[PDB]
Amino acid sequence: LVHVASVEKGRSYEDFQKVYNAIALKLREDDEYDNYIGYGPVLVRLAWHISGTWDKHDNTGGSYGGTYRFKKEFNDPSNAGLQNGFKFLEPIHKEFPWISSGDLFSLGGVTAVQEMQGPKIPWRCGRVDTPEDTTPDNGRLPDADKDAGYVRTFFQRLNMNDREVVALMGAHALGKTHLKNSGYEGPGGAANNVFTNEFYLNLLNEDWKLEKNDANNEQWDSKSGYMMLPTDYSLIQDPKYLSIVKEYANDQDKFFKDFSKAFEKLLEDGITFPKDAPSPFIFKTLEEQGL
Ligand code: HEM
Repeated sequence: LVHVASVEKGRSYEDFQKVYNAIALKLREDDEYDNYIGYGPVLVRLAWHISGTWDKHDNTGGSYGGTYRFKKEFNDPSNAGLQNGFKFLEPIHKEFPWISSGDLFSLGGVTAVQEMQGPKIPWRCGRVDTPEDTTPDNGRLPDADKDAGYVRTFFQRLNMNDREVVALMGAHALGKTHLKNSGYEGPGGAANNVFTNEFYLNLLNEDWKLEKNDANNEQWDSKSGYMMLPTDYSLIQDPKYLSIVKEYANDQDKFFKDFSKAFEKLLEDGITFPKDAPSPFIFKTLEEQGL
């Protein structure tokens, strides 16, 4: 496969900035979801799960085809709970029927991070919806019950190296795990709907205790009321990953700069951009626009 980026016919920066402004205004408004966490966390988890099916060996999966819209990917056990992020974005797709599904699912993630006080993420338009038979089979998304060796081997299929993997995993400060979705339960820190380096600081400063939860799965619990997954806890058990965790814990700006670069790379894997294509757009936040 080659997947060439094609701009939605006739659309420019200001059209996309209107879809972003509409996702951000609805984030402001539906602030009660999941005990007042808001939809920001499930929207960046939707943007990474539609991108994480990519396989570098044959160019299949990835964000291009917007295939989550199909039953097979939608009903994938690893995608339980993302139906909430889909339902949120659906009125917005009726308001802007011209934007592709992959472009909308991925911009939902960019909007959520920037509106949660994260770094600016450059975003590129051009994904094209593809047929139901291009939909990737289930089982390409990662297990939580595993170690640092599995994590490194997994992220190599998306050719993400160590620093990219540690920066990307910093998004687990956001939101929480839910027992009925994944068999895990609990938050990862205090500020779980503001984007900060808190995941790293909690992983270095809490007194973590291994326990089984109500689903019979193990997780790392702390006195404070926080939890970490086995794969999260892996980042301080591996010596290469641990020097990077310490770097981000001492420097949130370096974390922002590296998360920005890696999240964009994750959203654009498997897509060729012609050089006639527009440069990546930097969207303004509501606040920047006075809205
Ligand atoms: C080895 C990698 C990863 C594994 C095994 C993993 C696993 C999980 C699991 C089990 C949950 C809880 C789901 C639930 O019960 O609702 C979760 C939540 C979440 N994940 Fe990951 N994750 C990984 C990588 C990432 C990456 C790379 C991102 C983002 C760049 C990400 C973002 C999120 C977000 C934001 C949540 C919170 C969702 C919410 O509050 O509803 N994860 N993850």
